[PDB]
Amino acid sequence: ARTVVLITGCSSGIGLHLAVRLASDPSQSFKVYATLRDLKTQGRLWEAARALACPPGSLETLQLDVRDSKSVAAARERVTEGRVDVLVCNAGLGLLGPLEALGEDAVASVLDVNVVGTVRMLQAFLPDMKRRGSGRVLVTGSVGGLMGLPFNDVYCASKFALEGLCESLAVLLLPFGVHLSLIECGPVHTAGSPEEVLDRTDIHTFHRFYQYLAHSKQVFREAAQNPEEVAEVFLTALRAPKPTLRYFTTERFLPLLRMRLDDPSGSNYVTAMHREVFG
Amino acid sequence: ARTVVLITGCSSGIGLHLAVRLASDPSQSFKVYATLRDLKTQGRLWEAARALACPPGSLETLQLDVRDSKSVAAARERVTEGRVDVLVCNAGLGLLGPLEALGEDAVASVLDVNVVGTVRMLQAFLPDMKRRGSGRVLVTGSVGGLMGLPFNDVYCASKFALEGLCESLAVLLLPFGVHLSLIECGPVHTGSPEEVLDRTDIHTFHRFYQYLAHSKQVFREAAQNPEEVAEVFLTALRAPKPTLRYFTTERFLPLLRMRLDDPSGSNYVTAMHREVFG
Repeated sequence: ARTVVLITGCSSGIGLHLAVRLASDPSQSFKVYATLRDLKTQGRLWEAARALACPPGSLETLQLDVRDSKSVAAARERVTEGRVDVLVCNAGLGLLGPLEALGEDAVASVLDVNVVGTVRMLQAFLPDMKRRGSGRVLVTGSVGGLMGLPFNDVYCASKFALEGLCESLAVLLLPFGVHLSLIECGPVHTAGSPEEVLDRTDIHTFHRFYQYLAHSKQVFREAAQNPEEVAEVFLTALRAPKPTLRYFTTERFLPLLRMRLDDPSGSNYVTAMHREVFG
Repeated sequence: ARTVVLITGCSSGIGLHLAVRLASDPSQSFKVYATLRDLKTQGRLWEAARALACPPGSLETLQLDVRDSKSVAAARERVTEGRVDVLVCNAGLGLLGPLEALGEDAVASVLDVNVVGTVRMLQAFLPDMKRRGSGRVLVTGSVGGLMGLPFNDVYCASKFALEGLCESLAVLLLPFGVHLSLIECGPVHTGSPEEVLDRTDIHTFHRFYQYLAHSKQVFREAAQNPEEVAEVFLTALRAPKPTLRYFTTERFLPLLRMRLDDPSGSNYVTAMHREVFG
């Protein structure tokens, strides 16, 4: 029997490369259901699958809207095997800019996808795992879920939310034999405008926004990992006989994380992060 | 010139007691706009204010529903002084139960109130503070925003989210002269079995009973008076160099340390499972 894996958000980046990595593994032990919001974006996926010689029946695509629990329920029912051994919740959205420049619609959508979308997935798939006494849930995390990042207030909110969600569930799921883990990524190199931002906020906040964006570019140049490397961490977690709640894909944000975790008042972190970003 | 304070969720609990504490302060330095979702619930607030002899004009009430940016905007227009010196984001919702037993609208509602509610408030009042170069934001946090609690999966997600929102903002607001702090509270003193059993498995149902039993006992041991919590808001409010996080109690600090000492989460999960379920 193959290990049946369902992965959300497979049109690009981590989900794309994880799907083809598992499907093309020399062992032939994985059957991957790769989900996508829009079927028209599936070409990159199929090209990658072809180039990696994924064997027949190792990779299937499904349409999946994580905002719609009927779409989630229909994806569950397409799993012909009647189980999911590994669930990877990876579909997510970013939102970058001054808080007072963000549309309420955009805030609500980022929450609905990143947080409520993950809830919907766990609601649909955890019951069969709990009754079976087995199953693995892997959640794409971020360094932005571990520490606050300026101009990513709502993004960090959504990723911090997953930390809380997963940790709460993990406490309960321990004796069920169902294992949940976050994969904490730093910057990843994958494949609204500045004018509206400036129109919705003060000229000085915009300058702070520019400075943040310049620091972030430099962080990416020093530290960006690719999706192939991140995929290997998902593999490590899914193979571990006794997985931990968090895996770190990189060691590079650990000095900052220590500053945060060694001063619960948050004073050391806020000053240090302010210095890191704005000099 | 008085310190102008606007507080959300003042019909009871922390918001009520903080409003009356500031309004009745012997210094008389606070002008308090206490806001409530429905003004028809304002009785206990005003009865408390009268029992503490809050002077005329120390306290006003406004209707403010944090779920609606039109209501937030209209409340902002009522602040006659044309500034808020202290914004207290306090209105919040709980949600308790098996994840798979929770309705989608309840989940959406907790996030909308606890997270987007605070976003709405900050969007309305932060711009004037940033361009004045002064202002204090105080936000009601929870031990549930600092560590995951079983059967509070969505509640904890919403309080963790607040932590991330506020921390991100604090980093940016540092040079603008605007200071943001979270007030981390323990529990505060302020569906049928068959229906829950229908929506989950027998083993989860049993763990839920156990968590409810343990929680009853933590509450007797540890629940705080809202007066104490309000007093910690005032401590933070008057701090010369305010920090990001204040704790209202020492009780949960051992569990928190154990969480912070092991980033892998292995120590916390096992320890919290033992605390709750034996």
